[PDB]
Amino acid sequence: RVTLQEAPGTVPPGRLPRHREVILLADLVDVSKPGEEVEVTGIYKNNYDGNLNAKNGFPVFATIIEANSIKRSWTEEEEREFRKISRDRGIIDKIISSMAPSIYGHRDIKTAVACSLFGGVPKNVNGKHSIRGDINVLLLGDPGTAKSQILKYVEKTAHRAVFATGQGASAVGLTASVRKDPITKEWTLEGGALVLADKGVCLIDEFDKMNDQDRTSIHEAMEQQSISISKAGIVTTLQARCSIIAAANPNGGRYNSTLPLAQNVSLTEPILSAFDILCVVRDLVDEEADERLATFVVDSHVRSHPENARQRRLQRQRKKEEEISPIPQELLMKYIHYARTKIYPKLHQMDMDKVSRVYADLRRESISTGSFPITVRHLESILRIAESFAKMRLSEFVSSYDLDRAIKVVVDSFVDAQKVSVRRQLRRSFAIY
Amino acid sequence: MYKEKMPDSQANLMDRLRERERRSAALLSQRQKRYQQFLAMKMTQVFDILFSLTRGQPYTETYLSSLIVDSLQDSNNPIGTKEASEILAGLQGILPMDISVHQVDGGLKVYRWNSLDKNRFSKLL
Amino acid sequence: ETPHSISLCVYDELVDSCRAGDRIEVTGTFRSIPYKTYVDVVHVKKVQDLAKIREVAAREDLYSLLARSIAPSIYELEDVKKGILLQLFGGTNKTGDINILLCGDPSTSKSQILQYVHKITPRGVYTSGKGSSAVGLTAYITRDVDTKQLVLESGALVLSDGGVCCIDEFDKMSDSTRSVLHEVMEQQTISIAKAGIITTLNARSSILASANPIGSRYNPNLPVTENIDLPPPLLSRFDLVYLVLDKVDEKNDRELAKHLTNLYLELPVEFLTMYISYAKEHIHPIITEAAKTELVRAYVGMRKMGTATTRQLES
Amino acid sequence: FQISFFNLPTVHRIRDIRSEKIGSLLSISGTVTRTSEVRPELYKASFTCDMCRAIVDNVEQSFKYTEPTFCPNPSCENRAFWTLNVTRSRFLDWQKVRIQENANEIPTGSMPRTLDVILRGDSVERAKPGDRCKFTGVEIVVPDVTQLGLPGVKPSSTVRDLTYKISFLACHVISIGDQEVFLNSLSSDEINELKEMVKDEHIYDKLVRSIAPAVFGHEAVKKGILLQMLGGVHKSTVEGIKLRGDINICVVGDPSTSKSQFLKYVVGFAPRSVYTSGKASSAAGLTAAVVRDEEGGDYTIEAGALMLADNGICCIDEFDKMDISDQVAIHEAMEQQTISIAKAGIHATLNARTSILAAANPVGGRYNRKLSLRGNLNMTAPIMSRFDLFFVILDDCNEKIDTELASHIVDLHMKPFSAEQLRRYIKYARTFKPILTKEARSYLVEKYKELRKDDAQGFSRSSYRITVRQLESMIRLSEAIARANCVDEITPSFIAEAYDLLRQSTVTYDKYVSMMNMIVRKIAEVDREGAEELTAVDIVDWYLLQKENDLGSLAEYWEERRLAFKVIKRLVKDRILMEIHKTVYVIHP
Amino acid sequence: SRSTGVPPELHVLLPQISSMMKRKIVQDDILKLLTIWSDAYVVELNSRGELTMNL
Ligand SMILES: Nc1ncnc2c1ncn2[C@@H]1O[C@H](COP(=O)(O)OP(=O)(O)O)[C@@H](O)[C@H]1O
Ligand SMILES: Nc1ncnc2c1ncn2[C@@H]1O[C@H](COP(=O)(O)OP(=O)(O)O)[C@@H](O)[C@H]1O
Ligand SMILES: Nc1ncnc2c1ncn2[C@@H]1O[C@H](COP(=O)(O)OP(=O)(O)O)[C@@H](O)[C@H]1O
Ligand SMILES: [Zn+2]
Repeated sequence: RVTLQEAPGTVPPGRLPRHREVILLADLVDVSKPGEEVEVTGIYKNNYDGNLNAKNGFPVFATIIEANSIKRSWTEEEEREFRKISRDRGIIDKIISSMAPSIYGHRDIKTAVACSLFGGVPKNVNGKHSIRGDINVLLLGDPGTAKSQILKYVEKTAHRAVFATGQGASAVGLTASVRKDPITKEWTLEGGALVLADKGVCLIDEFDKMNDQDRTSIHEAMEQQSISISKAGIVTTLQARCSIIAAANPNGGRYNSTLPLAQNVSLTEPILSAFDILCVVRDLVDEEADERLATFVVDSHVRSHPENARQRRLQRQRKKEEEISPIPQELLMKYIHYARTKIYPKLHQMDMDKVSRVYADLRRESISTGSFPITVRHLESILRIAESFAKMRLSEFVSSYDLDRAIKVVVDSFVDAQKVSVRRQLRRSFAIY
Repeated sequence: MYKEKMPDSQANLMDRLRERERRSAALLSQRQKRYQQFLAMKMTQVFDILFSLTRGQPYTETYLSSLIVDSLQDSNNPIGTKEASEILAGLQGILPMDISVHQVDGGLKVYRWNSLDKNRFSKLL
Repeated sequence: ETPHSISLCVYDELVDSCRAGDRIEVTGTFRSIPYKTYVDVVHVKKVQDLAKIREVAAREDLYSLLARSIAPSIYELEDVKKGILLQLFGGTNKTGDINILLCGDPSTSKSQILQYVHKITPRGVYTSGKGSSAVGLTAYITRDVDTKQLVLESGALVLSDGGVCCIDEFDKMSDSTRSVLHEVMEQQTISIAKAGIITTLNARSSILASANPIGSRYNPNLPVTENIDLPPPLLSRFDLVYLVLDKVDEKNDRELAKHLTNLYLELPVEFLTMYISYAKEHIHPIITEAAKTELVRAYVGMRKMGTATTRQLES
Repeated sequence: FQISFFNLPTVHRIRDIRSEKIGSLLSISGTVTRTSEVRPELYKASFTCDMCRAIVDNVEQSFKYTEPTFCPNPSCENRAFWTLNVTRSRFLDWQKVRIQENANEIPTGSMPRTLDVILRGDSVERAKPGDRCKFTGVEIVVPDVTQLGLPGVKPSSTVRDLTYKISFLACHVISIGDQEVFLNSLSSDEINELKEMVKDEHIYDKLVRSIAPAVFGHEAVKKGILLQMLGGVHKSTVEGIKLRGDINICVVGDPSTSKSQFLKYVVGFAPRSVYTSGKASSAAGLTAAVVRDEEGGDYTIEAGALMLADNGICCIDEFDKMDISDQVAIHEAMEQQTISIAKAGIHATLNARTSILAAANPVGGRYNRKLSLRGNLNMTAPIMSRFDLFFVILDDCNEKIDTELASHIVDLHMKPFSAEQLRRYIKYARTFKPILTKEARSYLVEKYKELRKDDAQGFSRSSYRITVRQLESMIRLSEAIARANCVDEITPSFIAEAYDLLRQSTVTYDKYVSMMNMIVRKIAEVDREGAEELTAVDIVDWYLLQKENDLGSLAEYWEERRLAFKVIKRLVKDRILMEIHKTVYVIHP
Repeated sequence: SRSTGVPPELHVLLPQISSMMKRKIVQDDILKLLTIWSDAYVVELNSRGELTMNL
């Protein structure tokens, strides 16, 4: 017996996710596991007659689906469009400039959002451990700067997005819960938010405000990509392969520019290491940036102001999408999905020198200046984002151009998180990168 | 956004304020006249409140007034408690045949409306 | 009735007459069915010595006699007598409560007066600092497990609605317990917002409080506000704060000694309560035009010496 | 096949649910507190005989599990034995809703009642927790066993017990909270009352004074409250981004400056408002509660303070007393207007379109004027930025102020628009959605630069009070200010008004300065344009011309004319306008 | 599955057809079938602005 729940990204506001009970018969058992997205064909009927009738006045029943067959998709006419754009000039710049069209600047975040949407390539060596392909982003900044609005844009554009908040969530509400079942009389387990976002993205707004017990579960979720629980006599493990985008605030509500990131937030260092991209946004006043930002915002509000007719409205909306973004949004949604599903770009050993030499050069400067030691996980992060950049072009092999941009993003984040005295020294040492 | 530099009427502006003074009371009177008509016409949609689901004479004016304000509270044009009193009392004046008012403890009681041809009386004003 | 309580049955047009927290006078029939004693309520109420009063009304030593009569076991303290008497008279609620704090060295008549007040006022409550909690003065509102209605299990500030609540060790009140006084003292309401419950109560009452000085004894070297452990927002609400100081002058010590020593060898309270109960029932004074100006000038002069918040003007 | 009535002229409160009305049609109003998941309910069943193969159809149940009493065929003698059919029978949707009495229904300080409503058919899922729904239907009695054990003689039938409790069966569900739609629902006379309240020159000034008319002074807050209750325009971005349109306000001041009076005014005036205070509030009670639901083995969301305050104003007193652990829960509703819940399997997002009006006191209980605005307050940047208006008010020993203050506070003990007239205005004004004019964008970026300049710290570039949220606030406040009048085009003037209110954080002072800004710009205009020179008398005559309509009578003319020269002399007294020798006035350096 | 003879709109039919064809079918494809046999289907337009076809 299995329950089917609405699609995470399609629930209308103000309603809990509708769900139904489904009846599975022999030879159709173990077809799916919790967190899977499946399509099932069956018969829709009422079957709770009997003991419920005399149990109470005005008795009620429930609707179930008798699973006859369950299943877990593109056309060439659509690929005629995807292949064309894939080889266009500046494909990576069109993608990044189309992330959050009505948000000014913050291009180091927009490139981080873009890479997290496409993701990398997971690997599982037999008889050894696996490697995750999901890209982890941490957004730390002063009040303002639209860190939360970014997570609201990721929610709508991504395929399967699960949104959470640090204080509004609980340890049970993330990992798993327990339900009774009279049919078999053993305890049954129902998954939380992390289980839903399997092969998807998990958004944790205000990541700092949750307690360490709630935060400990998130850490082991990104590391193991699975949920381990021993409650009510149930010991089992579920798949939790999800990408995380987190927004937070510094201590005191303002970022201390003269102290490292590891001393601006209560988030402990082992949890910080689980992120691939660490964006540190400052809000420092300057008439150069303020006139540009304000004139963008004052146009954003005058744009989004409310006020074959359907086709006319879609055409007008398309016109406004073009006016602020290079790529229409619904096409990009399809474009990202095809890249995620079809493209699995592979490495060339010709680029081994380009990767290893930069790493050794970056390691040499770590002991030279700065307190943050460069770790192998940084190199693991470089390959992942390198694969994601290749996945943007729909090319099956990693090119040298993708690696250069992949090196730029990781090095820039590592440099920008250092204190001011160390920050200026490292910017000159990595002017080439 | 500005106004006239030097109007030709310079000393006559004293007559201008005198003319405003001459009809200051008339404007306030029309404010009074209009506001009662706001209650004088609203009572048409009020005798349907009592006629529909009210069933005895022991209903007092305090209980009725709280009912009237709650029925029109959700509408686009809500009405206050003290306004409902002039509404409920307005009904008896135009309907002296089916509702009578008598006092106990200083409060008012409403006699059982025998609602009949309710709509015809409002047109005689 | 008392903290006991018994169940009542109500029928017909007597519904919509009682809500939780109300005070009722009941005339009904006592029943018993198997043991279950209850009242078939038959009615519900929710709301010669006149010349003798006049003979005292027009006398000349009226104020001194009333002030002296309240505490025959306590010497002098004329100003303390008047204000606490004025606490029992109260203001005049209109379409009123007066609160007093006693600050003084821990040997001067503080406890005895408060004991008298709650034993001379109807349904007064005696409270202390550590003897109460945040839900001690505040009624514990909860929701019924079978009828799902909102019910209240009474409280110190709810029991004494319209009466006087005596609080000893008012300084040693916990900060959480002290915090909820602000709404009670100024708005006479207790709003509670918890899981599933959102409602506000009424706790209209008068507060009589006694506070020991900071440390051991009053120190004139520190300012007055540093000898009181109350923040200004709370300290502004009290209508009267009495600084009771213990001197060493025999010209008043010996007279006090005689008053104490004359009491352990071998108007009355009935007149006093009859007097008080009459005044609260029939007397509704109205401030005159001439008396208006005095209130204005007194506050302006008091403000001009610059803690003269407007809470003292209504006092 | 179902029938649904609606549009009953009278709405009966929860306290009007009495047994004398069982079986009649009535309409009630009550805030929804819980909702249960829908289930199919047996409407018309069918059975097949056991002794023989006869079949019985059209077996109406009527609120109880009714089996057929006889086999219709005389060839069979079966009785009280039947087999329930699951195919020829018909089922219908059914849902239970727990509703609660509104705040405005019951007297202040009294407890609100509760009642359970039943929904069938298409009416299901139309009730959302926190909605101020209105139901239409009939009153029924259902079997009940909780009445046992109560005192009093219990009726019996013969033996069987027949206790009952009252429930409401609703056949229709509506949720109640654009100018042409709104205008079509009102008669001519409602228009005329509403039209005349708009078509007046000083309408903005009058509505500021009408807020809490018994409270003296604080014109800064009386402007703030009016704007918060009007609210702004909610916008959604094409890329899928939602723009908040509600205004948040905070007030801090002396323990004797009336601020709890304002909160008591709003909760007694706002159509949907909730009062709470400091330590008495909790995280679960404010936003929403996760609680075991009836009729099943699952959970449900029970509406918190904010959810009841949707499309309204939530008032909090003693905000600085609120614990940090529960101040956090307000954050998401203040900016995103949404509540995120992930606990016990209730993963959902709820509308939280609420405007917060908080009140608090300085850290030491008194404004220590020796320190700056930073030392006086314990609030931090994350929460301070979210308030479009942030007032700190002071009281000091001014002699004339106290005489006026004492005069008013005593008249209360001795004894321009009525409160009803405001609710007939705000409902109409809230339908307007202003649009920024092109030059207003140019002027807005000018002022945002100016505010960002002032808020800039002396050494570090980081600001503390003015952020990007405040730039939206300027539009959001300007929307509400324009929304108070009959224009959908934001003028530069309304940007200045929001600029003043956000930056602020004998002759009357206001009249003096108002005269100054009028005359000073007049001289600078003619000087920069090189017009002919004018004398002091001509300046006085010019100013009186500008305020022709504010003069109630020609008697007031002489007083204002006499008042004007005092303003001029004050400017010359401190050399604000230099005399050149009849004299000509030129701006001083 | 419809209690009435009103045909469903094309914007529902085409997605259902496209999955069966293992290939996306668009509006212009229907006009090809109509050209070959005029009386193949009824082509009355719905008042909602959506094309319909029926037996
Ligand atoms: N860099 C930016 N560019 C344009 N608008 C911004 C920017 N930062 C913030 N905003 C405005 O501020 C709002 C976002 O505020 P918020 O989500 O509360 O930020 P955070 O949650 O990171 O403090 C949006 O409505 C947006 O219009
Ligand atoms: N002015 C006074 N009149 C009468 N008795 C007094 C006076 N001052 C002190 N006393 C006596 O001193 C004792 C002090 O006790 P009490 O006032 O009850 O508590 P505390 O010792 O805390 O002040 C009392 O028993 C009282 O008899
Ligand atoms: N401008 C005013 N007009 C009238 N009354 C005032 C004014 N300012 C203060 N008051 C009086 O002072 C009291 C202020 O109490 P308040 O400051 O609300 O206490 P808290 O600081 O605990 O909320 C009110 O009861 C009010 O009657
Ligand atoms: Zn038979």
